[PDB]
Amino acid sequence: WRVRCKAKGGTHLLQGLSSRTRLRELQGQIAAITGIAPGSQRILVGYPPECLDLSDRDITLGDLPIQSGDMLIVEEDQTRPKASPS
Repeated sequence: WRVRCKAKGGTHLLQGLSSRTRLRELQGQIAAITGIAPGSQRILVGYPPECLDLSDRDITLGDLPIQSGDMLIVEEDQTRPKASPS
């Protein structure tokens, strides 16, 4: 799943994502790609999102509205554990 992460600086193409990729794997890659900590980003999709609360950690993309090449709007709330430039 070559998912289109809409974030700061523009789109970011996240490969490696399988259908059964968990929350901590997904938002974990996002924290490495666009640098947005899992608490500063929310899972919003291109089609009208219901502002879904990810109330788990092992929860997969098959349960979540992540699709193959979908527009995931990764926001930046700014306030995140900033102690490193990388």
